[PDB]
Amino acid sequence: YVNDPSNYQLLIKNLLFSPVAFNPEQEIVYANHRRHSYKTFHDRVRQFANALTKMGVKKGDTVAVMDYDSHRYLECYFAIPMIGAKLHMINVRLSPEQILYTIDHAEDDIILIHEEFLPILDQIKGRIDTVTRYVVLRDDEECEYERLLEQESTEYNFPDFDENTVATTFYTTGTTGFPKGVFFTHRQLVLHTMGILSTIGTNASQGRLHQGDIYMPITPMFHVHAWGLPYMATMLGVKQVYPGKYVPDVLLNLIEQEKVTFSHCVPTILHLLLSSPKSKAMDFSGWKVVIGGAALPKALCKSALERDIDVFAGYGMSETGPILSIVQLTPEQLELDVDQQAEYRSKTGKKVALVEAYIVDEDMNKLPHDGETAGEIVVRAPWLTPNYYKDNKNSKALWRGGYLHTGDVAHIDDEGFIKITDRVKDMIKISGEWVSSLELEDILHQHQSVSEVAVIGMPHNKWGEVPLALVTLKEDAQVTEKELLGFAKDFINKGILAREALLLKVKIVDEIAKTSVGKVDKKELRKLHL
Amino acid sequence: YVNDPSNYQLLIKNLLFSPVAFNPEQEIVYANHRRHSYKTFHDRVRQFANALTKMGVKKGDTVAVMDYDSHRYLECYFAIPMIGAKLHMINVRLSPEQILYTIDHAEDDIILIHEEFLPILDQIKGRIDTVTRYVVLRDDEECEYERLLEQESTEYNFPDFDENTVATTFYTTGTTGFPKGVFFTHRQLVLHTMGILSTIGTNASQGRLHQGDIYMPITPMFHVHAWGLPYMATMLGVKQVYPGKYVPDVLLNLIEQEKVTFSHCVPTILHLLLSSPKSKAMDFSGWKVVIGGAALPKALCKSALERDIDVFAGYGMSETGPILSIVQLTPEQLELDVDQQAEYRSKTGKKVALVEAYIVDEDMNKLPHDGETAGEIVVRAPWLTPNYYKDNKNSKALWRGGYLHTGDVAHIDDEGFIKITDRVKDMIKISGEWVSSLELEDILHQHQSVSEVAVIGMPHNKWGEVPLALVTLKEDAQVTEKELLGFAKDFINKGILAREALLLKVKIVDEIAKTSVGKVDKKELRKLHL
Amino acid sequence: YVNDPSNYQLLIKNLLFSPVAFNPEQEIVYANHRRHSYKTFHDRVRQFANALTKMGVKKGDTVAVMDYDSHRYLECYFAIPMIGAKLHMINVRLSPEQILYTIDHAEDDIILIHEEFLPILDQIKGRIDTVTRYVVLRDDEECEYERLLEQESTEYNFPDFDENTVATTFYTTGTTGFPKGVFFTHRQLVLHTMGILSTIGTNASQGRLHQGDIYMPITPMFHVHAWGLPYMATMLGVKQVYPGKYVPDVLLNLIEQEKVTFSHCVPTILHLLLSSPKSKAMDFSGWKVVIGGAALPKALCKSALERDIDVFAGYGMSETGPILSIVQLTPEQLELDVDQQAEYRSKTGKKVALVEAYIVDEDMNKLPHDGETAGEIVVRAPWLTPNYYKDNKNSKALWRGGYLHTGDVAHIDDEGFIKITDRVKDMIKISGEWVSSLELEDILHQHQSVSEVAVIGMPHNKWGEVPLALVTLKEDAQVTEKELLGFAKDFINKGILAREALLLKVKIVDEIAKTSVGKVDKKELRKLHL
Ligand SMILES: Nc1ncnc2c1ncn2[C@@H]1O[C@H](COP(=O)(O)OP(=O)(O)OP(=O)(O)O)[C@@H](O)[C@H]1O
Ligand SMILES: Nc1ncnc2c1ncn2[C@@H]1O[C@H](COP(=O)(O)OP(=O)(O)OP(=O)(O)O)[C@@H](O)[C@H]1O
Ligand SMILES: Nc1ncnc2c1ncn2[C@@H]1O[C@H](COP(=O)(O)OP(=O)(O)OP(=O)(O)O)[C@@H](O)[C@H]1O
Repeated sequence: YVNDPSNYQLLIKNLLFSPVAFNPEQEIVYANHRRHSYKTFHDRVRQFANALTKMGVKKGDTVAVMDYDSHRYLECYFAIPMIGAKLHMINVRLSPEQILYTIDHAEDDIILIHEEFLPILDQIKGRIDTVTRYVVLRDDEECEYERLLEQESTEYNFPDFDENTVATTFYTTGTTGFPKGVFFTHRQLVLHTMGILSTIGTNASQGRLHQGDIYMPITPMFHVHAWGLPYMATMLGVKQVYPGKYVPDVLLNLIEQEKVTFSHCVPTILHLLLSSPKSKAMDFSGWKVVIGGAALPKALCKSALERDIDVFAGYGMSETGPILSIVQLTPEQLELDVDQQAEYRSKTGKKVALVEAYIVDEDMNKLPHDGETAGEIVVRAPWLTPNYYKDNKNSKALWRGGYLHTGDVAHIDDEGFIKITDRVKDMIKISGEWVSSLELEDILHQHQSVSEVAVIGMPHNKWGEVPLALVTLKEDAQVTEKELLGFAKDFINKGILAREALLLKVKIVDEIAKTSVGKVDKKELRKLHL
Repeated sequence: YVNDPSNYQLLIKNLLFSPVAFNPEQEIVYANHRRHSYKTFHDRVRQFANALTKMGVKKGDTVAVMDYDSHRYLECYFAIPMIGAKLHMINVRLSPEQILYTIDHAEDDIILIHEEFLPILDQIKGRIDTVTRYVVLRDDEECEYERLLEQESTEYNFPDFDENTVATTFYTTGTTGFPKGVFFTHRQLVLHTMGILSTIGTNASQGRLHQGDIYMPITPMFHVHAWGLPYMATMLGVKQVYPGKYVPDVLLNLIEQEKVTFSHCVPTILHLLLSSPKSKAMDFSGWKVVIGGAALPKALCKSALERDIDVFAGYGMSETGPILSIVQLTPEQLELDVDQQAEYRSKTGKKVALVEAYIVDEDMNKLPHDGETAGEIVVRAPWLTPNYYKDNKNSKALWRGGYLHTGDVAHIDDEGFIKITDRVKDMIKISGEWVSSLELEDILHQHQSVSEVAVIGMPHNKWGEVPLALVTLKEDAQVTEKELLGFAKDFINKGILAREALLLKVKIVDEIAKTSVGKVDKKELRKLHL
Repeated sequence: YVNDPSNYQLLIKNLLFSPVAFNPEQEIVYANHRRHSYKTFHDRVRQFANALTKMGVKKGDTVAVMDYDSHRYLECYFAIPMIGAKLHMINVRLSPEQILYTIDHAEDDIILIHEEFLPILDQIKGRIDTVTRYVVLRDDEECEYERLLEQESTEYNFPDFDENTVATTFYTTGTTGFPKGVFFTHRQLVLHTMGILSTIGTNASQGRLHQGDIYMPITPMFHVHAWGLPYMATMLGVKQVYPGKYVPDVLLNLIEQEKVTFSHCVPTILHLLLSSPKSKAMDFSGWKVVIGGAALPKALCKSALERDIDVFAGYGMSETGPILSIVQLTPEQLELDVDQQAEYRSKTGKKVALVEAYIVDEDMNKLPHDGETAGEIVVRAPWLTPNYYKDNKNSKALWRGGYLHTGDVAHIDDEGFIKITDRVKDMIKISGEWVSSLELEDILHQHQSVSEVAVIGMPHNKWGEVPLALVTLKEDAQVTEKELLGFAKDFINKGILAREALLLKVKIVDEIAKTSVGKVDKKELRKLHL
């Protein structure tokens, strides 16, 4: 690659070595395990580049990582792409067969794997063909990664290549029959970092990430680049605490002891942290979790705002950066009380710098932002995957009409607030309308005798795709289908016929099929019952 | 231009229509003249695009602007580049012959000119060949720009082109025999905006620009893109106040009445504002001027910090964005008293996100950042001009060794603070060393009987390029050359022989040649005396 | 595609419409189901092209077929490639998960499927994404293919395209973790047809295919193009009988009634046909089966030659045409008695026209054709797959050293006879030598008390990869491991130490893991026991 120095390329090494701030005595902390400064972190990154080069890793190669959140994962975020290789982030919560599929599909050359994921490997290792080396990672001195790093020099000259070289890849299960692979370039990751820093860095006084913060992730580093936050923290040169495996007591201790002020997580882990007993005597009033990944419920938001936590939501997916929108509150909206707060903070948010985000219908017509007209969200941004790796027909559907299709159904306010209402697939196509299964499920779950409910589409010749319910009861709880029907038929203010209560078809089921991720399997649910 | 929607191009229209924040009721204020909201501003930008298209302006064309800071200049910053044309910003403080040269060199098609610069035009209009239309701008209803805009529609579909299309150009006098033309692309301006927003937006608590600020420029909009601040303010959607022609009373009233909180200026105007009588009864403790363009003196910095002004310096040039470095203070450095503050705040600063900035010697060897070793600053950044327009030999010297040569001589601290010490040309090459003329000039001007001094290089056969002084005395003030020599020879702690006092050669001169910009002409000074 | 008529392209349509012989009253017979002449067959091929075009099938598309051997499969062999589409032949003996994988990997647009394979589909249909139409095939009038064909015209102008356009694809399980996809072009299939017709057509008086023969396949049409024989039969214009689903009574009746004279099959089906009772009163002395796919055993060859059957073997794989070599006997070798005959006829054969076929060692050195030195067979021919579809690392290993690696271990005679001795993977790497597991297995199975044996590689620190046995006993049969050891240790004339009897390690096991194809799983066998 011959480059003229005038033609600036946006590479991840510029992110590491041309930061917003660099303090060589700031520290990276791994749990109660290890602790070292930013000068050691830079040295270790160069050593890791030396070690990878010694193993025969080249510019086009793929190195796969399977570990928890640690300093080693942070070093892989930089060293692998800076040598020109491609970081394949393995989703360890998939089943072994899916994991084997993604390793075969990506064609990894080396696998870095934690010792306590060696049992998943034991049952798929006979079928792996492309992998020449396995490096076992441990939390003590017996780590093979530490031994590899120790015998290398702290010197390395990182190459210059085109900014459009692929940097990372990971696989998303979604709604297809096999996992799909997304990928991003150096330019896209660099631009995601600066775009989000421009958006949440400039907020007047709520929900801002700045150079005085202390960062600790609580959302996996293999999911969406950990929302890109490990890159933005490094760019800001702030203290970074890595908890390892998520255990609520350990997490609460790390927050108290290392004085964490910025995190991301998902509603389940936040509920676990707040409902822990050890959390009752803890000061939380300097902490700023952003909750992405699932809809933040208003009840959880309210419970968190009474502990003085600056909780807010964000939106994104595997195909999109991940960040597309965040909730940011004006000085007047900060004057409201906890209920009007909890309403705003639970929204999907407003779109970030350099994002388009229209709501459209099935034929790609743009719907008004009136506050109630719903449609599918389609986006244009500087950091979207152009297609699925090694895939054509699914890629065409991803980018239909010149926009990226998120698969989520929402309405937008006239002031720009986005409220996701359901999924495109999950929408019931009764008669001629589209009711959301989410609101009906939420109504039914409000019952004092219900633990879970799913809503699916059964058919009808007269009203087409019509609603149906599965309900699961609690300890020694028995409420019939007809009673549930009446309870639902109570409510008012809905569409269709009357307010949609003649097709509820509620059924009580011991269990609802759930994936390995813990999300109810709507595909198998509609396979079994019909 | 055919683009696939996947391939995202970084254009200025995305800056206008994909902001960090958009409030359609936020306002743009022109002095006491006009006031309208952001919704009117977007409408006017589309109208201006319609009007330019009607005049035959095409993608490659050049529109030249000659006005003060106003809303019209802000509209030209967006409309001209968004149609694909090139905005040539005319430096109205140059002499008429230089202005004529730059108009001929750039080959402008249309000229927008304020009525009170029509006398400069009257004497160069006979020699302009390429210009087909002159639009006269006025501060009342008789403006030709307002009439052109009124008869257009508020609708316009802005094209998509390559991100490497040139957006702006302007000319810098510098050290050559004619002005040199620099140019920037859409990608470079967009990246300058996000890089600076990432740097100064994320500061913990001092010197930050955010979405709650009110912006008013006090540095010309034709100089360096006004430090890029008009783009960053628009991106943040904050209130923007344009003062027009700089008069200190009007400026102080605008600060008081519109509640301005962020500005940029140069030391002379700041001294005028602080030394005004009307400024004695004014609250200044929410104002954050950044002083670039010349070295901020410690005495001015101290006088400003006792009025509670958040004053800080920044560094950049016509060839470089303009921003390369800014002073940003840590929470501990904010605990210091006004003297240790005034020391830090007057430094050139630390480099911003995505900037390299080495100090080097004459043969391109990198000098240590020990705190006192000086050398020329050379930089790499995403927003540097690749060459001078229509120029080859000077362009080769600009990028010698694969780095951009700034022409400034500085040392860097081990913590990253840059202190500019002099110019490369102005360095005295006595014997084998390089003394700075700036420190000697500063010493000599400390005298209670001196109004100004210049230091230049006279020659010597024995000590080569040796120092020489020109001094100008005050009202009825007479101090001989020998007395000045003794006064200088007093001081201690310097290099060369003894502490360099045998070649001072001080001469008293009624005047020192000054350019139209007001900067002492070192070239003519060394032409006259030798 | 613009072609000059001078530049002749080798396309499959030339095979159909420029044959060696065309008799429009010759007939295609499907079992006891249907019967029509070659003029109807050409008309139906044009109708099928019309129907496929009406469904939106284009030049690059993929149509997948899942049926038994019938006239419809023969029509798919021509119509799909002649329109420029790609025929994906689905292996219905794979498990449903593998079938689903190959459908996803190939990205089929339409699926033609027989009604009695609809239960495999029912359990993978929820996970198929790319398929827009399913055409159900039946053996009566209710076939959807017949209905589609009836409403089309018998006219169609077939395009001219490049001869290097892909025509067919199918997937082979082999030794990797997922099935691999091979593909062939029009040129390759045409050249395979003429090369084999040149080889076996010109034989003096044994084992020749000519224009007076009657052809009936007994090896699946989805396996290797049915050894390319359906193309060669059509080219010769001979009568073609398709039996449908292989049932020995039906097959014997078809041979007797339609007077079949040329077939291909595998040893198991031939053993079933010869050992049937209905076969005892059948004249077989005009029939010429070629046995490929597995090694033809000498005992089966001898039993077939006493019924006066012209039995001979052939060699090929999914990656190679399939044909690479056939046994062809000289007039002197036809004078030998049934034992010396059965020896020659069971060999792998000699290579066919335009085939290279060297035996090599692990470092790609060419071994002598002395008659006993063994090595891996590597080939060059006009009809080999250049790589695996969507695959890089496995493709590199397929073509290592500039030759295609078959994975089989054989020695070659000085007269050119090839005798395959084992697989490359199955070779035991004891000490420094390579014994074949096949000869040891054959010895052990000779025991009067054994039903099956497998030999695998257990390890040893002293002799490296050393032999091990699994044995299964017959009805109420019990012979210990030590007795088996002694029985084996009897024999003489072998290598290593003594004659290799100290590491036999025989174990009696109720069952030996078998794949869905019925081939013993050596991979799982070495996974379980070690
Ligand atoms: N703030 C939010 N509110 C509501 N839904 C959200 C929010 N953030 C993310 N989501 C949902 O999670 C999706 C993120 O995409 P992702 O890559 O994680 O797919 P996925 O986790 O693999 O889905 P699945 O488990 O079904 O296979 C979004 O498309 C959206 O459906
Ligand atoms: N904070 C600062 N401290 C010291 N010098 C500075 C600072 N900022 C800018 N400068 C000086 O002003 C220069 C900016 O470049 P610029 O485009 O303005 O050239 P110029 O104004 O046309 O020079 P001239 O008047 O001599 O022709 C810098 O190279 C540097 O010399
Ligand atoms: N005449 C023959 N003698 C011995 N072995 C043969 C003969 N013909 C074919 N074979 C074997 O069958 C192989 C043909 O390749 P093929 O495409 O059928 O792989 P496969 O059937 O899918 O193997 P597997 O079941 O293990 O997955 C040859 O490589 C060879 O091992």
